[PDB]
Amino acid sequence: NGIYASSVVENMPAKGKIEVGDKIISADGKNYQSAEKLIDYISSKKAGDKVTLKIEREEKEKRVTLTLKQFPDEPDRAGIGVSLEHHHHHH
Repeated sequence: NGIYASSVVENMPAKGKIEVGDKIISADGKNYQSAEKLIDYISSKKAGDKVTLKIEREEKEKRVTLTLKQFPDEPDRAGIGVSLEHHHHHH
């Protein structure tokens, strides 16, 4: 998820910033050994703040400045931060 995207909720500008299988080289020039570090580094710092995120596309790199955002339907919280309880077995 952190070092390997696959699916992310929209409802955001998504302009110049996309995540659907793409790979993130680094954020803010800061490298990461494991997804844990990437999540820890952010520690929830979206909405108003700005960061530089490089993406890889078929051996191509792009640089765009965008302003982070927060769930427009939940400003009280930001980022999933993994909270999906294992309670929902299936039903």
